[PDB]
Amino acid sequence: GSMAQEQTKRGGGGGDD
Amino acid sequence: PPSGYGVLLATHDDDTVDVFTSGRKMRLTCSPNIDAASLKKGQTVRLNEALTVVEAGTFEAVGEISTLREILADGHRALVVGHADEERVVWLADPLIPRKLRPGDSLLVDTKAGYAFERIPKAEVEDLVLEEVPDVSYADIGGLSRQIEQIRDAVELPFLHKELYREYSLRPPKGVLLYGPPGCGKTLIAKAVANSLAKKMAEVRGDDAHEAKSYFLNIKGPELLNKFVGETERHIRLIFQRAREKASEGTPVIVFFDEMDSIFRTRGTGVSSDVETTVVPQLLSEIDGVEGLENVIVIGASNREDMIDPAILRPGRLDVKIKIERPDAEAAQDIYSKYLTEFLPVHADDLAEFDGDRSACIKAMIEKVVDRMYAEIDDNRFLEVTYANGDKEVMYFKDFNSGAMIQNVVDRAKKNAIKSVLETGQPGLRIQHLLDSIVDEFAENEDLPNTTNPDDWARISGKKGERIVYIRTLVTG
Amino acid sequence: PPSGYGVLLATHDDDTVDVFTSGRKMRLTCSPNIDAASLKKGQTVRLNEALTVVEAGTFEAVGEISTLREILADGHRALVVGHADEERVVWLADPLIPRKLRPGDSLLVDTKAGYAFERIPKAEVEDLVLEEVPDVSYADIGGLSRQIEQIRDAVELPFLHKELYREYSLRPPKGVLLYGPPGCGKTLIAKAVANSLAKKMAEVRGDDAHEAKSYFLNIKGPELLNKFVGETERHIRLIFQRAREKASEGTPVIVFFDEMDSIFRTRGTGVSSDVETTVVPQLLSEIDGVEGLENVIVIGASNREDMIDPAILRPGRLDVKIKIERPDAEAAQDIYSKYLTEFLPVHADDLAEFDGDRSACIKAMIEKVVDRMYAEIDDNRFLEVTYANGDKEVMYFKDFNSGAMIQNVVDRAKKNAIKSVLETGQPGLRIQHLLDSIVDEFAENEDLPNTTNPDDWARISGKKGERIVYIRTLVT
Ligand SMILES: Nc1ncnc2c1ncn2[C@@H]1O[C@H](COP(=O)(O)OP(=O)(O)OP(=O)(O)O)[C@@H](O)[C@H]1O
Ligand SMILES: Nc1ncnc2c1ncn2[C@@H]1O[C@H](COP(=O)(O)OP(=O)(O)OP(=O)(O)O)[C@@H](O)[C@H]1O
Ligand SMILES: [Mg+2]
Ligand SMILES: [Mg+2]
Repeated sequence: GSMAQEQTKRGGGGGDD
Repeated sequence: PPSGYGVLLATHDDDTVDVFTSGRKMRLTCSPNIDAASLKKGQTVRLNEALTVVEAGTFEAVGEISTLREILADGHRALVVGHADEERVVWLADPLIPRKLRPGDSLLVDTKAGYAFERIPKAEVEDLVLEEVPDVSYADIGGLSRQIEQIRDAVELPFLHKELYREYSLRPPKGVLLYGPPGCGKTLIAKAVANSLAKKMAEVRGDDAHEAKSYFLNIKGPELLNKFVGETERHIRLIFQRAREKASEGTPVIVFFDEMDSIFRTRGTGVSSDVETTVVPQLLSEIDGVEGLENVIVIGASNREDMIDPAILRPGRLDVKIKIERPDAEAAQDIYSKYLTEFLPVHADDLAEFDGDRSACIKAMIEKVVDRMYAEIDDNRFLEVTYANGDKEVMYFKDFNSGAMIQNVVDRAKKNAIKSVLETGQPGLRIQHLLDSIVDEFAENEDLPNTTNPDDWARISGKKGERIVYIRTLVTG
Repeated sequence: PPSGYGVLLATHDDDTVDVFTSGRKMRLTCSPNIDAASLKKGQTVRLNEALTVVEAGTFEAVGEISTLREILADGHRALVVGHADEERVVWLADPLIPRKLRPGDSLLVDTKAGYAFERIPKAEVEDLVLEEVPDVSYADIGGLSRQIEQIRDAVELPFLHKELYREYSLRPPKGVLLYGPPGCGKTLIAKAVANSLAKKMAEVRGDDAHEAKSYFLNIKGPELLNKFVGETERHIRLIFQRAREKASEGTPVIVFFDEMDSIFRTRGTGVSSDVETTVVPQLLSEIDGVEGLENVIVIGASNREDMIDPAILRPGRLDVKIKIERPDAEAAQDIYSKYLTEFLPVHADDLAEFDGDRSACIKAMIEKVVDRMYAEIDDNRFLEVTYANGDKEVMYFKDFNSGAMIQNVVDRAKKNAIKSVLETGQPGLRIQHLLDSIVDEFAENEDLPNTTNPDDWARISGKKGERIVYIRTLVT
């Protein structure tokens, strides 16, 4: 059970004005 | 006479300047009452109904804070990001051309005009590194006179005498490694150094309050670990950049890596974990890299120096090695004197033998307790170590003394004295209480040893020359 | 005095110019003072309440920046994507229609006007690492002459004689590796080559410091690793694009990777994370691929030669693998000469025997101290390396020596001299101080080795044929 790091993936957001 | 406000953009030789007003750039002249040459870029100026400059004000505005990315080559513009990942190029104001601007620092900017008026320092703040100033000083530490002198020469001496070092062309040390057995006292020296630095920053220079807190950035081993790829390196770079920017000429900034042994293990060791092969290279690159530290001292305390990576222990990164040794009889006497002060209540019967002489009574009690701990009797026989040849070496409790153990003995004696006060009503402290505390502690530490224990082979087998193959607990009960 | 401003859009034969102003496009007449022939698209102009163009000006310098997406066929327009994934077709102004506006370039643009002007990325932060050029040159490095000759032949020589290389159809080496034990002087060469390159750029092209420093990049190691997937590879691609742009077949760009093992591995040694499994192929493609770096040199420094991926350690990528060995007696003498300068104060006791001849006295002291430290006496015995064969070997402190240790010894001697002059008042470094510093240093670095150390013992174990099973410190 070796500890492992992570890399996340962003999700686009919808913003107006 | 209603007078408006606008933002100055640039100056021209025609005594006329460009001002952003009402959302548009207008080229307008200056009234004779105000000098156009004295004006500066990014200045809030006053206007009127005839569109003429009448007054120039401070660089005060309300604007969004944008993270600085990079200054342009021409040195007048910088790239910043926004909340919506919006990148913009903005002219730097007069005060921002003052400490050097660095990436990752928030700048107050108005996107409509695109001017960064000032930099907000508290937006990029780290409270984890800051540590509360301890009360412990050098006078509160005993039995380590040589180590204290060595660390003083390593840290305080170069900054007190800078002209002589410049004359001899000598640079201050770029790292100190305090190492040793558990309980012998390493955090205490760090507290004393931090307190001395706090005093130097408070009274010698007199800058302001909280300035002492700013120096001596303290971080523990596990604190740097994060759950991501290439995030601990970001912390290392940020803390080293903060230390570099805060330090000045003759100004010492000390970074303490307490519990150095757990983190920064030797690369290639440890099947379960692999964070070392990333954290250690960053530290090796930050210290003694292509661009080196100027006035930064890195202090590392570790109970397992052997476990630390060999690349960081070499000279140039950790130059001054200070080993803390277990106290001897004189060191034990000094440590006891550091705790059994004259302000502790003494029983009248205790002072009877010396006609109320508190100092002599305390000195005699300290001598008695030191003799009791440093007597080779069947009571103090702790373990026997048998090597391959079969010879047995008897190790007593004296070989396992520590300042923490002495403090615990004193505290247990005080607790027993208070119990006696509550039960029998007789106030004061008794030497027999100290003797009973000694017996209790040495009986309690009987079950600690195991088949193999650390911190003893490296100091025993070297002189003996024989590998330790068995350790036996001595007479029980 | 009150005069407006606007943005030029296009010109006509009617002595009329289209100007965008106040959020609207108009057509206006130029004043007789200004000639419409010299006007270019995107130039900023000054207006008035009479709405007449009076004077042209430089292009806009600030605003939002938008990554370029593609270049249209006509060449006067290009598609660019905004920050929030909005795409617009915008004209290309005069300065962009120098280096081609290649796709993938965040162009400075005005959305309302619809015109482009400039660009840049975050890889420049690497250039910010070397804000101060080190002053150490090749004259300050001692004990290494063949290595300095090789590193000069790899970098300075190809650009010193272009015609000879062209005649022999020989290209400059694509990459250089420097490897050796810690403290042997890899970073010294790494910063000396950068100093030399900065001097060359200052003396040849221009006296500006920023442009001279712009030709050396300092990676610092794991700085490339990022939180999000595919961003570190993009950073590497941007770095190599920046490197290829500055090259002109006569100006080298040196990208220095420090601690090569940090980000490069054998793609299987990664246990906790395998980011290198994606990072390595990107760099391999960047170095050699369908399109190859013509005039870019990559210099890597590491302490673990074998741990690097075999693909990187290949001819055609890392052509010359310079090995830096631990100093011998001659190298120690050279280092001491480089450190014990003639101008250091010296006690009159030392000068009494040599009639005050500072140089001869210092040379004699250096020889005496190097002889003292390079002595095979029982007091210098450090470790006993054993093997399965049984050929026990006694190692001395001289074996574990480096320039860093010599510098530390000199610093300790200087500290002892300063303490002596503070306490007693007689200045001058003494010979006995160096001997005391040597023995104190060898005592301080005694209990360093761990149970097993693959640092430099692997080579000796391979030489003897058997593996190490036990080592002990032989002191007292
Ligand atoms: N002169 C002294 N020498 C040793 N210990 C002392 C001395 N004076 C006081 N002590 C006490 O010893 C205790 C332990 O000290 P310290 O916390 O420095 O050990 P440590 O270095 O943290 O050990 P480790 O690093 O192995 O945990 C302290 O609580 C302190 O009160
Ligand atoms: N001729 C020399 N050979 C080796 N070291 C030298 C020499 N002259 C001076 N030194 C000193 O040695 C120190 C270490 O050199 P350097 O920084 O190049 O090693 P390094 O690349 O950091 O090693 P590693 O990367 O393995 O830690 C320098 O601070 C320098 O002052
Ligand atoms: Mg501690
Ligand atoms: Mg190095």
